[PDB]
Amino acid sequence: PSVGQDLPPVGGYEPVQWRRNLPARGFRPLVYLAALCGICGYGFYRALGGIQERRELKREK
Amino acid sequence: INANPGFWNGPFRYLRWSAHNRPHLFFAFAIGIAGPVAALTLTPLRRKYLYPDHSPLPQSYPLPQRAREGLTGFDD
Repeated sequence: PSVGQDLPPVGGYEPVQWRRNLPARGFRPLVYLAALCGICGYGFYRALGGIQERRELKREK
Repeated sequence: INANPGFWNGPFRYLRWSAHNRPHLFFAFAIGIAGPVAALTLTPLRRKYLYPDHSPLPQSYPLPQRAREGLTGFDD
């Protein structure tokens, strides 16, 4: 006979995940490049104007 | 394999080819070549379009060229 030992469910189990769970997250790489140039150029607009500002302050001193 | 076509067979194809295979050379070289070429061409435009230069900073006491006039006041 066979009683008391463990058995699978009569409905079975759910199917498991065995694949590569790899979402290609993020943006397009060109978006990273264009955002890079945007952050850069805005920084340069803050930088060089402040430098010319400092040069006029140097003149004033 | 990505051995070589040669620069002197087709230029623009070889530029694309180096950009696909050796960007360590070509994207240092592009930043390098964009320096002086833009330095040559853009600086007439900024004086023409954006804004002209600054007045030069004085480096010492500026000396005018005059003849020591009679200047009164504060004798005693």
